Amino acid sequence: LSPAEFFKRNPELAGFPNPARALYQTVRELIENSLDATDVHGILPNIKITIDLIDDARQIYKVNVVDNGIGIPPQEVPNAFGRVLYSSKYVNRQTRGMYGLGVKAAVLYSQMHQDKPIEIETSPVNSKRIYTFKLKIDINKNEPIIVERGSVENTRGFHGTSVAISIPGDWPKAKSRIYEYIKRTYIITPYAEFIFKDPEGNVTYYPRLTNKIPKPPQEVKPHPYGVDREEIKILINNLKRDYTIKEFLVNEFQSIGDTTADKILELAGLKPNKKVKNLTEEEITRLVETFKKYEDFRSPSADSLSVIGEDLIELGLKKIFNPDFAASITRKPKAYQGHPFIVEAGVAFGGSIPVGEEPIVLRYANKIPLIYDEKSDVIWKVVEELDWKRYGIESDQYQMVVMVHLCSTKIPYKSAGKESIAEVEDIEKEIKNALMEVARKLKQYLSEKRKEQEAKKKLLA
Ligand SMILES: C[C@@H]1C[C@H]2O[C@@H]2/C=C\C=C\C(=O)Cc2c(Cl)c(O)cc(O)c2C(=O)O1
Ligand SMILES: [Mg+2]
Repeated sequence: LSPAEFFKRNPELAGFPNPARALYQTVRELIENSLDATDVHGILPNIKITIDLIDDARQIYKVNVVDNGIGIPPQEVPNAFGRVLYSSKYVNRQTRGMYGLGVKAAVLYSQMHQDKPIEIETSPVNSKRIYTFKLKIDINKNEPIIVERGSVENTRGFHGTSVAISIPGDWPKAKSRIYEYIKRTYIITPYAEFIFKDPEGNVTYYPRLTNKIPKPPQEVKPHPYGVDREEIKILINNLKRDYTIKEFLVNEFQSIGDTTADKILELAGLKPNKKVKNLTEEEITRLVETFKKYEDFRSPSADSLSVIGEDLIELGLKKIFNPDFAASITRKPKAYQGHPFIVEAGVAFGGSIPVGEEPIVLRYANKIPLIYDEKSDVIWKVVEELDWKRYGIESDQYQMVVMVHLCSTKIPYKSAGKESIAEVEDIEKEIKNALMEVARKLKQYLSEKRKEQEAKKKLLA
């Protein structure tokens, strides 16, 4: 089965189990693409989200997201929305989203269940025109249908993209989590500005708090430990030139210089000067084996990642929660299974945060909030296992928010269609190390606060 056909038969595994989640997920995919279109490219995100109930009896909603990002070259638009790829591309740059189909899952669901086309308007940086489309995915042929295509004259300095998708939804069911999704995005994106207008006509405004944008992720070449047979054939098939196996190793991968390639070639039983387009199955097998076994690669480069940053984590926590204290940490990068990863953690304490018997726990993966399935997440487990009395929290009731961000070019999820990060040992170890680091900052704060109260009580009239 193709991913498109696997989606159609198993949409509950892809974040579309029912209309309430479809509505939520569509909003997510559009917001995530709008952010990747803006901040990855040095642009402060100015994003408008509207949701309208367009057919009351059938509970059809139109979701419209508008951004100021870099736009889509018109020639790429039909395949971007209307052609599901036959396999996921190897990830070489950090991007927002759990789901391989991205917006294409919203488009499929739209075309499966109702009759309006998708509406797209886009203007690439410096374009003299805005390109407009009404589009469908052919649900049988997995190909775009262009219903309407046109353009209008652009205005000074305008660039970006508008997408509207009509779909079955359930606003009353989805409402609180859509709001929470947006809030939690805003917390770690205080340089974005959002406007959200809901189906009931409520308007929420999330103003820009800063103009500081974190360093973007950069494309890297794949790390040898991350690739299997199929991925190597893909790399071979994609070559524009007639590289030798040696040239292939040195130029298509991370961490293979001249000497390393030589050693790899020797261990693999390959001729350096054989043309790599001629690699046989047996030869690929030995190469992959040699890759898995080789002990002398540098770690996967973290150049492909982008953190939120301690400064922004703290600013977001403080502005949203108005706590008495906030702290954060951005850890040094680690790696696993051929991909780099970074953990960040944050804590906000006291002030306007509600009293509870447990912390408010915020989970992020590649800068997207995880919303469902929180009790099965490795992040939830770590926070729950930590003994807060060791870090200065004395009462059974307290006001605390804890956040953890994992970013990687390969986030491990427990189950398709669930929003929980898997309990991978090396990732759990690092999340725990991060949390402890921030918790020590909190312990210091509480110890200083307590000494100060004691001093006033005992020494001041
Ligand atoms: C090509 C550009 C910039 C890329 O960074 C964006 C990441 C993913 C985008 C995938 C798309 O299919 C086009 C797109 C969509 Cl669907 C959207 O909802 C909002 C957008 O702003 C863009 C866009 O302009 O995409
Ligand atoms: Mg995405």
